Amino acid sequence: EEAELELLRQFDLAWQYGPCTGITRLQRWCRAKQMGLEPPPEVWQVLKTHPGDPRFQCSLWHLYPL
Amino acid sequence: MFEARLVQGSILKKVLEALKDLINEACWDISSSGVNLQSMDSSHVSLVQLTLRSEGFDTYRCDRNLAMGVNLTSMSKILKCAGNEDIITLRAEDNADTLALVFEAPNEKVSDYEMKLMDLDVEQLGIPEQEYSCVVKMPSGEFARICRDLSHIGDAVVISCAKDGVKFSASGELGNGNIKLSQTEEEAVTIEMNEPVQLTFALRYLNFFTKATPLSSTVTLSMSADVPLVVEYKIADMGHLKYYLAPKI
Amino acid sequence: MFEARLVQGSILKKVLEALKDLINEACWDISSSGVNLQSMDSSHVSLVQLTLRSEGFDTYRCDRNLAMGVNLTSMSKILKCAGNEDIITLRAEDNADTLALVFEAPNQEKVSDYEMKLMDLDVEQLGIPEQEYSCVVKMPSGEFARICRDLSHIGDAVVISCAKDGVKFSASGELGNGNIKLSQTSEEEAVTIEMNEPVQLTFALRYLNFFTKATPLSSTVTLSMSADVPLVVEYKIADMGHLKYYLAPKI
Amino acid sequence: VIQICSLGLRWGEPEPFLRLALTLRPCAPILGAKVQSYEKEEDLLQAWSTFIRIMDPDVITGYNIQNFDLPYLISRAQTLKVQTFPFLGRVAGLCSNIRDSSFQSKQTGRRDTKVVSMVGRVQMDMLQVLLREYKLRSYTLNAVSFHFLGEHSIITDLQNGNDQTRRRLAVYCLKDAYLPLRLLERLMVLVNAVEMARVTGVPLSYLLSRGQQVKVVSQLLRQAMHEGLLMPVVKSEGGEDYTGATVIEPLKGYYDVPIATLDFSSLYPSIMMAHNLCYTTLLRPGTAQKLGLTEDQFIRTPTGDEFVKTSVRKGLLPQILENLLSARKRAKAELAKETDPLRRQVLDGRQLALKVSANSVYGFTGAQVGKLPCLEISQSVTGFGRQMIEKTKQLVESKYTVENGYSTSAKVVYGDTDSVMCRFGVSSVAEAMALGREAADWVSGHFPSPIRLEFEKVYFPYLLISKKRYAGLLFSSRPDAHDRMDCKGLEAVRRDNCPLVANLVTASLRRLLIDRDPEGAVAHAQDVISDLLCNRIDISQLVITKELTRAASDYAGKQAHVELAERMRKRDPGSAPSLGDRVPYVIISAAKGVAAYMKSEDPLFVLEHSLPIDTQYYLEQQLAKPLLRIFEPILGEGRAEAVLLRGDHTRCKTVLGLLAFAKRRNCCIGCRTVLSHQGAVCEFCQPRESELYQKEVSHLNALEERFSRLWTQCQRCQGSLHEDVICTSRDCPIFYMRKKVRKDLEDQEQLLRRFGPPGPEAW
DNA sequence: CTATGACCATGATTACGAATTGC
DNA sequence: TTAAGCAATTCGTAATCATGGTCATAG
Ligand SMILES: Cc1cn([C@H]2C[C@H](O)[C@@H](COP(=O)(O)OP(=O)(O)OP(=O)(O)O)O2)c(=O)[nH]c1=O
Ligand code: SF4
Ligand SMILES: [Zn+2]
Repeated sequence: EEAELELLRQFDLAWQYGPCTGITRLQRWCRAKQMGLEPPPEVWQVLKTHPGDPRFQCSLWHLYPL
Repeated sequence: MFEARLVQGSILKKVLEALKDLINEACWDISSSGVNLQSMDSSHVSLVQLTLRSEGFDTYRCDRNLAMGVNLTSMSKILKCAGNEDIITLRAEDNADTLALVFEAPNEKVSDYEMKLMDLDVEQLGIPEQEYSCVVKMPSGEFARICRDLSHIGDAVVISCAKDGVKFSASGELGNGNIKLSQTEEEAVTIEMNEPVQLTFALRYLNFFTKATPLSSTVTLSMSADVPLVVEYKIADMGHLKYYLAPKI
Repeated sequence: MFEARLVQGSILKKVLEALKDLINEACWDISSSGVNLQSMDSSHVSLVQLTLRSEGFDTYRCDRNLAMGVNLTSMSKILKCAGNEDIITLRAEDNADTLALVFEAPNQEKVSDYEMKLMDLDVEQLGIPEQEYSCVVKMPSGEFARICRDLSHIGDAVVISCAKDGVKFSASGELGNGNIKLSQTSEEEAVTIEMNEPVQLTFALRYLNFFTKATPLSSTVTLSMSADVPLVVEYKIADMGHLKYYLAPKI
Repeated sequence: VIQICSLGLRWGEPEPFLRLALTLRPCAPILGAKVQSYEKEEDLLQAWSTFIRIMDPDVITGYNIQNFDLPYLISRAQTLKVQTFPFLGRVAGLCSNIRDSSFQSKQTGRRDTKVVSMVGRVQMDMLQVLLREYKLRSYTLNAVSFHFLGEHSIITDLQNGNDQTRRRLAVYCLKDAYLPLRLLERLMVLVNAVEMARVTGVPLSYLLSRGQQVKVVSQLLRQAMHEGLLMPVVKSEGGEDYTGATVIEPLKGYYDVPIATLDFSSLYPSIMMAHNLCYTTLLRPGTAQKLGLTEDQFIRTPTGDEFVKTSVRKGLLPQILENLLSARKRAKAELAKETDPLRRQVLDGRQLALKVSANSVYGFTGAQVGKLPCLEISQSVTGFGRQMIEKTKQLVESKYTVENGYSTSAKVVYGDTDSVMCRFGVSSVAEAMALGREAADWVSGHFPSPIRLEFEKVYFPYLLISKKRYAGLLFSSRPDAHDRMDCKGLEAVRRDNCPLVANLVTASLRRLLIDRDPEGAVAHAQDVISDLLCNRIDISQLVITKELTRAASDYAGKQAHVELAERMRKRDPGSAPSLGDRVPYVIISAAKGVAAYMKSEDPLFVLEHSLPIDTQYYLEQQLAKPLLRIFEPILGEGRAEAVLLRGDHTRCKTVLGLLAFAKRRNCCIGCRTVLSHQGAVCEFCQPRESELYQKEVSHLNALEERFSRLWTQCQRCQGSLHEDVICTSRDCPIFYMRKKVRKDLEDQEQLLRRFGPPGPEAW
């Protein structure tokens, strides 16, 4: 923790995985894996050792009335 | 077609003066089980729940489940054109949006009014039944004076239910004070306790809740952990009237 | 440690109801003689002397010559929260600058325990003269209030003529002149105009309305006047002591 | 400070020549601009100071650079210990400093600004130019860019990310830094500033700091050296007021026969010109005596003074006024040959400025707190004004009458201190125009020169409500049929109200004056009130704005906007309204009826926290009384009952801590009877179900069509079709109108799942 | 157990300041 | 040391004044 919260914030702004501020984080991870762009096997291995926490399993701007 | 007839119009006038300040619009759910109502206040803080059971109306007739939309100010103005001894009948169609009220004096004078209803798009809410753990049954006059007397000091009040009795405290810029009450027919204060309670509620809502004091002699206060305080009144072989208010955090 | 009780306690409600419209503050002098209050008015025309002996109380403990100050109208708003049959109890610590009021019930089931904070006071204090009052009148308080209020709807200030046979309450106004005459009546409803030498004086009728705020405060009202001196109206607080309102006269 | 972005041009060339952007992390290249990157902020501030020394610009502009940008840079350079930053000026050994200043007048109000010292260079913040010249509703860059052209915590994670995010941030910053240049060259700011400095004779820094006194002092001194006079110093605190202008009593109502308007042009400067009024020719009451020559040596005024004829002296204020009048005449002669509309209004702005200068010459005389007051002159001016307008009204109503061979005796309906609205009688616009031109040219021949009356318009029809409140339709020629409406004073040009009310007043006067159909007007006002009560009106139409003036007058009595401003937020005690700006608010519903200052809230706070709206406040306090102003004079008091009955057929249709403890009782779609079970239809109203499904799928169909038109408009206003939209612009109707249709669709989609599915889905 | 006016409570009228626009 | 003028209409808040519903106690 506090290092796992920057890896996800770095996965969320890389443009080669998609334009993602409307959906979940694991849905975008599996969308890129289907098309197989290059999802890395570390943004998966922190979404498995946690429960349904809203500060891991949510996009950066999931507040913010946009 | 709906038609009811009730001999004690005074009960109707007391219930309509319970609510004309807290609520401006309501929907009456007319059924074959009685006349039942739920509403929120205008401030979106408190809940009212009113039940007039079907038996206590001394001449009942309801064909089909209705829903009437009533502006409570115009109805409260109409029900003060009827003295305290009259006999009140309600007449409604199942195709119309206009209600008829006929007041029958117990002596040569009969009166009849027609009032236009309105269509409203409100949503109906309710309550679930759980066991509140502090159960107070107290005189209504003492509760009215206690709320009205603490009101001049400050605006919150803390209710403190302990073993032998309950204790109400309130503060403000001109100081603070409490009132005790202890276990010792209707002038008694019966106190059932399993877990002790201490909670805080604002006074403007309580001074709204104590407007319906002529409906009964005693009042029932129910408390539990972190739930909305319930204020309950009973109307004799007619039904009941409940207000609901949430605690401060 | 001051701790005092009063069973027929409606009198305190009654005095502070007739105190708060006059003045905004009071200099409460607690001595071993009891509870006293000398205080001027706000308009520099009048004065209140309240004396409450200890023998008019029930149960008493005074260990200090306390000299405190009360903001009156907030204390009256607190006194509005207790009935008249209810027992009034006061408690005071000579280091803790607060007043602890205890309202007991006659059925003892409702207990009240209120607290008002203190504020400092440097109030002026003058002594009344003692002299001969050429006219002392014993009157019913309700009739007196009725008469001066009946004069309030004519004009503003009253002229009084105090003599042997009758007494003459006259006034002018925007509708003209009027006057009512009284005489002695040959225990509470009895009147008496005890007189040596007849006089004429000017007084303010609005301050008579202010002074008749203590109408339910006694058996009889006493009206004491002489030449060019403060009128003292007296309400004898029954079995307790007395309240005297001084009004410096007009020119 | 993480990014600085700069644009530079030579004046006269239609594009810039320099485009630079300096960032603080490594970035990605932008076509058309240079990009440099640094790993520390000291290098960034040093690089900007060296660039600003080497390019050496004449003028520095921006938007809110005075009160935000330059003191932020100066304080940030002081904190990080960089010694060589604050030398931005032209003199080689001088450092710059922050200094407060205030300005106040009854014309622009009071404003408090900081200044930063730059010797040699000139500053033009475009915000201060807008706030001084223009009277608008919001003064944000988005609002004035829409009005003239047509358009913090997210940025901190666009900068802590990657370098294409930083490239997006730099393109945004460069568009921001480019907009005030376009506004400066499009609005003809600098050309008018240079012409103002050449006509008045004051420097170019005084037209951004001072008022209208230094210019008239300057022109009077420049005219005083040519005859050898010296100015005195009189100062007095304080004289009394004098009597201003007359207004003629109306004949109120609705007119449908044409009224022609005749007015005087440049009234007070021509009074001061053609009766030889000046400081330097004011005759004291004794110095006429004991000479007795009254005739053609002096004159007498209605207030009482005596003033010398022009055969002895020429005043100084006639000559200054004559120069200003010729400059404005040349500006109008240039304006009479434009075809573009925005260019036509900016030349109108130039001539408006020169007329304001000429009238402030007269207003200099009566200012008892000033530098040289002579209230005798002011009284003579307004006395001559009153005398001449009553002369106009007597003459116009007296000559053209039934006995004098004409058709109908005319009757004046209105006059306000420079104009006369005479009602002639004919209902043909050609004959009214002909007689009105004859009347203007006839009456003008009873005066000295340059006093002239002129025809200006014909109103047909006309609507007169009170003093300083009227409306009409505008005719310039006859075969030029009609131009527009005129709304003098009414509820459509003031800014103290809601957009909903001003829009309703404009649409009602449109349907009522152009098409002459009161039934569509009643149906329109009914639909507005019905859609108000049914809770389908956007919150853009509900926002009220008020100006936060000096704090002691707002100490004297409790207001709504002052209460909202002085109540800080928990989020930000560092961004709040200051003195001089505008506070926006809406009114929410509560039960504290003694105070409308206890129900006011920020629009963004009621957005994010979802508080309800007081529809009865907006119904009886905002809407109702302007409508009763407008709709009554065409009919009687059965018209008040007609609109209050239009309301009455439509008032009976209203839409609706403890809120979490819901039960969510279902209800019959046909007859609204709460009942156990989830089926949509009631057992008595079960047959009629195909019609009840038919009804409401044409509502889902129309919500679907509104979702798509809005959420793809943001993609075209943003620029890109492949990346996310981030624009929470509070001055755009687009924002928060795109937020509620998501919830309408969320609700209306779930109401139709009460009905089953129209088929399987797992086959 | 029942008249009478004194007492509390709620609504109609006036006054004045603030804001903004027309000449 | 610094600042162009007057006329008029509209709306909100607190204070002033009118009037009825309870009530409290003397008959
Ligand atoms: C607008 C305005 C008018 N006035 C006075 C002077 C003017 O002579 C008089 C007439 O007002 P305006 O008609 O507004 O101005 P104007 O007549 O001088 O010029 P034009 O007809 O070409 O538009 O009102 C002022 O003193 N100060 C002002 O700001
Ligand atoms: S909300 Fe959409 S349309 Fe409105 S300003 Fe923002 S991007 Fe443009
Ligand atoms: Zn049904």
